[PDB]
Amino acid sequence: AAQTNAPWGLARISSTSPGTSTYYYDESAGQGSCVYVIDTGIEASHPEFEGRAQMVKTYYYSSRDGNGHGTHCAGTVGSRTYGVAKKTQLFGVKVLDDNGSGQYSTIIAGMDFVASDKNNRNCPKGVVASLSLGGGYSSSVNSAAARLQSSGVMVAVAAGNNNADARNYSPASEPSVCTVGASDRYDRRSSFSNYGSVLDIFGPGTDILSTWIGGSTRSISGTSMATPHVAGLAAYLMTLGKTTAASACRYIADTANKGDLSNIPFGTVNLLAYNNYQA
Ligand SMILES: [Ca+2]
Repeated sequence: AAQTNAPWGLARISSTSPGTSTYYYDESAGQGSCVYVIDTGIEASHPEFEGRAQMVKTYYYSSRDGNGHGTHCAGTVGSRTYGVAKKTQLFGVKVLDDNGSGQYSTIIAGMDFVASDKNNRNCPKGVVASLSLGGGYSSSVNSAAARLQSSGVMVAVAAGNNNADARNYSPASEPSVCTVGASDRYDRRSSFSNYGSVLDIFGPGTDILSTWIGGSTRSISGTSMATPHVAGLAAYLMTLGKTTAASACRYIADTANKGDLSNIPFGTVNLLAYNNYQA
């Protein structure tokens, strides 16, 4: 399948090269997989989700995304225009209030929630979780990411936005999950991407068009926007049969565009997520 005049990041993760605007992907498109967006919530009523999205948890007084962040990230995963994995089932978990703030202990509670709940859902092709959030190093926050991953969920986490080595941030520094940095449409590291040997992979994160609340769209920027490209990609690769929840971060790295970003500091991977469909 081909989707012309696509947001640049969907074209990128289907290209070897920058500078084009079609998104090339196999039509199975994540059918039979499940992606949990653990964030401010998802405006499931957005027609771009077409009935595939459900809130299933909150730790606040409403499950609605009253911020926009969770809806943007979820759209990149799996909205019909703006998503990677256009036939995946989306499940929301609201661990952030309507300003973007979550206490750690609640974020932990969300995370163990997914390791349990996946067992209430129909996900024959595999389960992913997408965490576009974080704060300073915590062993506990990190332990809750290793548990979620260990429970057979592909876990994808934002490296962080301080232009700093990510080993000081959580859940990014955790080893066993898939820590995602960001890039721009000219294959530069985005100016705000944390870096450091704990990163596994980079994704489009600067000027990412996606869904927003009210039924609407916007372009925003962050390792948060990069993260759901890799989550959606992993859902897409499960569904096909290329990899598994426990093998997908390795698998994406093995198949990435290798050398191609500017400004990988020394010691940071220079790997860019790629679906290997067109070549
Ligand atoms: Ca890893």
